[PDB]
Amino acid sequence: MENAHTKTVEEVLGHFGVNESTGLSLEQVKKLKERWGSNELPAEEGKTLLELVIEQFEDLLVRILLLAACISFVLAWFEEGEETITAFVEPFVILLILVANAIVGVWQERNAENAIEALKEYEPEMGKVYRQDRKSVQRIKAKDIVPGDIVEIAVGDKVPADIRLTSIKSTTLRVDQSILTGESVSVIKHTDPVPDPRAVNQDKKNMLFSGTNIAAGKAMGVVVATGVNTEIGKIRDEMVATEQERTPLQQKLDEFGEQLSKVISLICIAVWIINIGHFNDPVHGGSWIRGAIYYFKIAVALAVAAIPEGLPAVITTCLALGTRRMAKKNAIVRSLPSVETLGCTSVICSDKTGTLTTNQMSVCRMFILDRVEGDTCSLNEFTITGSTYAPIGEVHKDDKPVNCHQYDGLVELATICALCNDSALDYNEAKGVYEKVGEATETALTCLVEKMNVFDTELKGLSKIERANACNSVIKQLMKKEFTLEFSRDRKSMSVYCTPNKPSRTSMSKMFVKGAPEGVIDRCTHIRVGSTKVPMTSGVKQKIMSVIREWGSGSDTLRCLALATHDNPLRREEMHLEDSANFIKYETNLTFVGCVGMLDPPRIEVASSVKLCRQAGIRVIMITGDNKGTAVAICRRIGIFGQDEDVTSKAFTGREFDELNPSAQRDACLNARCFARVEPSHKSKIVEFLQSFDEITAMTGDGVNDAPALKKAEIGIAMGSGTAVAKTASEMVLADDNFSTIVAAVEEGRAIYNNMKQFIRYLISSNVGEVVCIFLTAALGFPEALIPVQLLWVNLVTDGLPATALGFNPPDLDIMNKPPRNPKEPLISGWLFFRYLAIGCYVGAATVGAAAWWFIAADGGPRVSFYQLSHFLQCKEDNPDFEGVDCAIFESPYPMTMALSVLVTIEMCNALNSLSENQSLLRMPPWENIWLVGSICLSMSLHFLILYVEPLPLIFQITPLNVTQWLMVLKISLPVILMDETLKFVARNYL
Ligand SMILES: Nc1ncnc2c1ncn2[C@@H]1O[C@H](COP(=O)(O)OP(=O)(O)OP(=O)(O)O)[C@@H](O)[C@H]1O
Ligand SMILES: [K+]
Repeated sequence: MENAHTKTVEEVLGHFGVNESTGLSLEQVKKLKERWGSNELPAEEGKTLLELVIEQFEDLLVRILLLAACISFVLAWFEEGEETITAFVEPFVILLILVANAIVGVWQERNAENAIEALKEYEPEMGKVYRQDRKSVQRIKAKDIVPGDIVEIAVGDKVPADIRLTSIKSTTLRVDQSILTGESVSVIKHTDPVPDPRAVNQDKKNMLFSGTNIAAGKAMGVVVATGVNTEIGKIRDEMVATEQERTPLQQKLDEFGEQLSKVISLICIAVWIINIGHFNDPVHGGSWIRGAIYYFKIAVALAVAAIPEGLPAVITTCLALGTRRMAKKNAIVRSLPSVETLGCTSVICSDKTGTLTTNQMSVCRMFILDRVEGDTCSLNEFTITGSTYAPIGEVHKDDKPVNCHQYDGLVELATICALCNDSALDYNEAKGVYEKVGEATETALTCLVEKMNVFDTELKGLSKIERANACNSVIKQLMKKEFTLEFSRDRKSMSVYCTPNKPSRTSMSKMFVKGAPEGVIDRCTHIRVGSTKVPMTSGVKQKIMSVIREWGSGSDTLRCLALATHDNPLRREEMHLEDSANFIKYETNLTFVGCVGMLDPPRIEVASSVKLCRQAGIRVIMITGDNKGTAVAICRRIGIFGQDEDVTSKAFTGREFDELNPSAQRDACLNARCFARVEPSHKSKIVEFLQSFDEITAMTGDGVNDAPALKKAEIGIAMGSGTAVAKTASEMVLADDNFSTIVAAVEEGRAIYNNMKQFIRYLISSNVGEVVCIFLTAALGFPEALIPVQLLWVNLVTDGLPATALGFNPPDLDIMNKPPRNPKEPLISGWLFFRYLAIGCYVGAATVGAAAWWFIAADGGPRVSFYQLSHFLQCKEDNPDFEGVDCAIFESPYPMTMALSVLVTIEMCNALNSLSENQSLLRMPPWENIWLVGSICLSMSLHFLILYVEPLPLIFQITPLNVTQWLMVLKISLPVILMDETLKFVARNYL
């Protein structure tokens, strides 16, 4: 469509031929599925191989390998000599690094682009559509939405597509369009046409723009634009290009890469310097003037020896596969940096309802007025059985069954519960259970109405489906809900305006109210006794609150609601419904009717999870909107407070906290474990205090008003069943809403980072050894032990596999017995630095000695001397000192094979060392991580197949050595296990 905002609801519906009540059909969606494509934005993969090679700016070093060979081909034509077979073999070494560097960039990075998407794949963008599959609403993927679909939306929902509104269910619908327009205030919507065709998005008030979200209200509409056709889509410019802050770990790694890259010069400076064009030198020396390649090949070998080329691939694979493991544990990670932060968590601020509790609610208690004896009063108290959402149970008074219809107060009680309610029961025929639609708290009220049956409706002979709403339906037939004043967290109550269907001759409209007992009862000027109405006296008000306090603070820890009605409400025309802040003014002069209290038991594993946090040095703070008596009692039942613990300074209502002096407010955020009857402003305020203590805080939230605190906290954690707005503002989502999942995610974050410390200290260690190996060769003068072609293959394959498997090491048994990790924790400590040198110098010497062992001493090697080797460059037929000796053997695949096979076996040994940080292998056998053992074999087999498959050993300049020569490799390799084990023992039983 063109002008959808200008067209009428009937006109836009017509343009797609769709019914508002049944939506599109099965084939009609198929028809539009081919025309419009999905609702997805075509992020360009580009599959750009040709231009990825053009980008590839990562390795500066090996790019400098490109420059000396490329322009120098001027020499290839003018080359002085007849050499043919030995001519073009060497240039393959220089060029192959270039071709392979394309693979280093491409294969590793595209897998990272897939990682970011893999996080979204576990919880796909949803949207509520109406189609001919079901008469009720249907929840499908947002991408499966096509223009013409009927979409339903409510507070917290992300608008899945550009939508022309059709009907608004609440009194008002407000949308936060801040992502699309610059408007920071929610905009009010309607269903009328906007006749101006050139109107701006700010003025197209009958439209819902994709990417925006609903601040308040509920409504329906028809989709107009999807994909690129979306108002936001066409633009796709306001975006930055993946603008993110380096993690404290990647920074340390980037920093360690930038400091040492300058240290490359320290060794490189020492080499080039030499020429030092001799300012007093003879005229004729037989100088070898073609020597402008010696310092060049070494600098390239240094770079390949100093850079952990395999590190980013191992990191990306570790996080991604770790995240999936977390997602399996119902912790869905939206941001990869959060996994590092997660391990540092020092405070968890957890919501109570549904997170610490099970959110399976049932009303087991209720009361109404009985008699008013002057200033005192008696109550009719009742119990109610059945704890599920099944509409089956009995109502008792003094354990005797009762007819609820007899009590006029119970008839009103049930009426308020039926009417001031947005929820329903639904019988799941497949699972054979009753399920809730909407809030648990409200559905409990729904389920209560069925059990009360206050009009004595015949229920025998109704299906399971009919029994779900039957008594609720009866009350709705008598009393019509015209509009509702929605629940708000500031007044903590809700009201609905209702009128009888039968013309009454008298006003007879009412407002039925339910809410937190403290506030609602404060706004009651009268009490209902049966059908009579008498003024509320403080003696009566004290009685009501005492019982309510007793229900909430008992062992059942009842979530309580007070119920009341306004007998003389204002007319709809006299109320301003655009703002919830006005609603408390309209809910006053109320008549108190009764209270209910409902089970919401603690989760079973939460107590242990709270103990685990204590062991791990993680403070736990309960945060709730519920009553302080209820909150504290749960805190005792799950162990946040002791059974007998004095909580007078450890627990606060939002108001109490607000009334504290700043000094006392600071103490509260230091010592308090329970904040009750809070408003969304308190979470942010709490986070601000926690940050001033340098705490790293995990905060939970589900609602639109939780977004600021979720963003402000170091780890925002959104409920899986909560709003989309909250999820977008958070670093993690609890798929099951469970507090325990927070703790399990923290444990995983602690474990994943520990494994990363290993394969970082492991891959860097191999580089540290490779550097002193090249240094040993330059300083001791010896021939080339290892070539950059071997280092690259080792750092990508030989070291590549065990590093990844290192990411899968089992966590320490005490991993949750240690305090939170400081985010400023050094990646390598003083003693750990000694571990670098002790290992680095080992494999450095172990590879040079191995290459010089086959040379100087062996049965089957030529047996030169030290001076013959140190000066190998002087091996010429004219040098008096090189006399009766051959120069051909100085370049041989055998000594390099000894050095490489030693380097390989060393790393396979060092990998097993890296199974744990300080734990000896005797108690941490290599099979503790099976993937690690299988990693050694797959790489070693990759090292055998690099010899006995003819094309491989030729380009690698290696030859398979003898069985006798292979044993010498083990003689110098295995002892690295002994040295490292000694270095483990020393810290353990000494440091
Ligand atoms: N649908 C509702 N209608 C009326 N009153 C409600 C409704 N839902 C909750 N309330 C009440 O007012 C209080 C405010 O609820 P709020 O959402 O802020 O916290 P909570 O519902 O107790 O959950 P949490 O433990 O996550 O804070 C509740 O404790 C309850 O007494
Ligand atoms: K945050």
